[PDB]
Amino acid sequence: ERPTLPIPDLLTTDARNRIQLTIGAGQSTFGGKTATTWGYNGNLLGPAVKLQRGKAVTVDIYNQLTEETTLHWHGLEVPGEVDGGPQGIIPPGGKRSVTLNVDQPAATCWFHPHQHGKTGRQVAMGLAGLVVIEDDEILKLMLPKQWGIDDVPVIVQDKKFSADGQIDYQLDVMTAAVGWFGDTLLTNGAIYPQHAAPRGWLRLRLLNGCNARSLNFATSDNRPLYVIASDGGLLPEPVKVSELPVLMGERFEVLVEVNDNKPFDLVTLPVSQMGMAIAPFDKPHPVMRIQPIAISASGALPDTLSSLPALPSLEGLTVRKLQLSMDGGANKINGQAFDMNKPMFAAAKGQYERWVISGVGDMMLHPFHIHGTQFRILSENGKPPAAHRAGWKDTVKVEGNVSEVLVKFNHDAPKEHAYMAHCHLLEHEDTGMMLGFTVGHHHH
Ligand SMILES: [Cu+2]
Ligand SMILES: [Cu+2]
Repeated sequence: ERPTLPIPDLLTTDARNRIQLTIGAGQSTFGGKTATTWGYNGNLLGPAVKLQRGKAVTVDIYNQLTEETTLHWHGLEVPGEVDGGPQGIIPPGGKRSVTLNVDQPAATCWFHPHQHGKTGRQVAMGLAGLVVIEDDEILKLMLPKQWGIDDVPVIVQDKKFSADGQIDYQLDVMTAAVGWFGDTLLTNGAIYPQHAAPRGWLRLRLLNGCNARSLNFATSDNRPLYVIASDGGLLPEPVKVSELPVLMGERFEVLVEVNDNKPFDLVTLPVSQMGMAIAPFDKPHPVMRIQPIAISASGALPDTLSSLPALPSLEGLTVRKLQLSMDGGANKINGQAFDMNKPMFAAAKGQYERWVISGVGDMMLHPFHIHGTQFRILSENGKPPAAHRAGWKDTVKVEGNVSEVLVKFNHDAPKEHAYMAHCHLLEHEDTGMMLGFTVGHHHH
């Protein structure tokens, strides 16, 4: 029998308003073969940290790895000080406590290491967790909300394992250029698991947690997916799609119908991306089996989900140009491999800016991620974004063309705890396709 889909623990504050995350190495089993793996509160992956908008919490982070790491909250609008980029080193055995004061809409964000030059490796070893942000608005909506029953996180990741069963990761020249990818697909750490889903609506919180592999979700019998949310939260209304491309580090929440008899698979369809159509990803590849069950179901598909603000006039907005490049081993932005002691520029706090990110000059896929914000895509690789990508995003496709995003940073980031903007193809990031920027002013 297929293993059941592991469900990350939905982790809330304790009585002292704290959350403990312990980073550790342990063992996992894949295809009957044990492997050393890393996890948060466990041997692999991590919990779903549940936060409420407007309610500050403290997170105590205990690094019990023998090596240093950082803990970055991907998609969270937080000050640079708690952003957990490459300057937020947690030494081995170290502890760091951060205050998260969430001030953004309900969304599924995530967290992962951001160690300079080792982000790819540390994610590959198993470290990743989720952040479930709720607010008053979403809780009014009657969406499926039984965690691990009809509201299910789906963290999809490939890994490359050596013949000894261990995770095989080396940042060699090939891996640096094309990315780290493998022939084994995991769904919350499990190979082709099954999920028992109540008849009615099933909500999947999809995260592409791969280092380098882009995905394209569909169902085996071509029943539609109704996209209800993107990286930064709810769409205004559901967007019905037959397939759903998801770039590295992107989240989408979809609703899918479950009718009593027919089990079906969520699958990923072959993508046009260097390395990624190699077997077994040359064909539609199962991600997980949905098995209908006859237990109580908590939700439906609302006709309207939220509001999206109108895009503002662009006149007078600061424009920033970011040129991605790959000059062999050296991956760069504006002709510079990432320099931790030199932020490329100082962004304004609380002001819309237009950032123009170009991948002209190479044909590789660069999902470009900007810390400290949820932005609106104005142009995605030469076209206005698709309906389901037109809301709140922290990632924009850059692939041989030019993208334009409308960003606003609500929180300070000084030069000592700067925000990152980078390609989220982790091997590019680690080999220099990243820049630091500050937001606001600062005086100590
Ligand atoms: Cu991030
Ligand atoms: Cu890239």
